[PDB]
Amino acid sequence: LVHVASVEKGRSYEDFQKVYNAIALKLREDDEYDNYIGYGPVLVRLAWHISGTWDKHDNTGGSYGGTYRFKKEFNDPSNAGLQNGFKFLEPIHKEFPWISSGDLFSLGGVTAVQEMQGPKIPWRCGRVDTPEDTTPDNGRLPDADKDAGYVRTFFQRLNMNDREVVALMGAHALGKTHLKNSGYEGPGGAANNVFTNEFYLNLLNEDWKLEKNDANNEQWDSKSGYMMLPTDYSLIQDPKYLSIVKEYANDQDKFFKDFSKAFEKLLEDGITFPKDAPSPFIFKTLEEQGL
Ligand code: HEM
Repeated sequence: LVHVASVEKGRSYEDFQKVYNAIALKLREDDEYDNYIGYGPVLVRLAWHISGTWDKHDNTGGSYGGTYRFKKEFNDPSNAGLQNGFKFLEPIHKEFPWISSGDLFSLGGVTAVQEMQGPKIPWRCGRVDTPEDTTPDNGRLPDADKDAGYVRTFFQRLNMNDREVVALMGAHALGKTHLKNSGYEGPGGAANNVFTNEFYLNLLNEDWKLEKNDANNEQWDSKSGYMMLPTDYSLIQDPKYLSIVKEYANDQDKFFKDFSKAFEKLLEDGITFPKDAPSPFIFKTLEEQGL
């Protein structure tokens, strides 16, 4: 496969900035979801799960085809709970029927991070919806019950190296795990709907205790009321990953700069951009626009 980026016919920066402004205004408004966490966390988890099916060996999966819209990917056990992020974005797709599904699912993630006080993420338009038979089979998304060796081997299929993997995993400060979705339960820190380096600081400063939860799965619990997954806890058990965790814990700006670069790379894997294509757009936040 080659997947060439094609701009939605006739659309420019200001059209996309209107879809972003509409996702951000609805984030402001539906602030009660999941005990007042808001939809920001499930929207960046939707943007990474539609991108994480990519396989570098044959160019299949990835964000291009917007295939989550199909039953097979939608009903994938690893995608339980993302139906909430889909339902949120659906009125917005009726308001802007011209934007592709992959472009909308991925911009939902960019909007959520920037509106949660994260770094600016450059975003590129051009994904094209593809047929139901291009939909990737289930089982390409990662297990939580595993170690640092599995994590490194997994992220190599998306050719993400160590620093990219540690920066990307910093998004687990956001939101929480839910027992009925994944068999895990609990938050990862205090500020779980503001984007900060808190995941790293909690992983270095809490007194973590291994326990089984109500689903019979193990997780790392702390006195404070926080939890970490086995794969999260892996980042301080591996010596290469641990020097990077310490770097981000001492420097949130370096974390922002590296998360920005890696999240964009994750959203654009498997897509060729012609050089006639527009440069990546930097969207303004509501606040920047006075809205
Ligand atoms: C080895 C990698 C990863 C594994 C095994 C993993 C696993 C999980 C699991 C089990 C949950 C809880 C789901 C639930 O019960 O609702 C979760 C939540 C979440 N994940 Fe990951 N994750 C990984 C990588 C990432 C990456 C790379 C991102 C983002 C760049 C990400 C973002 C999120 C977000 C934001 C949540 C919170 C969702 C919410 O509050 O509803 N994860 N993850």
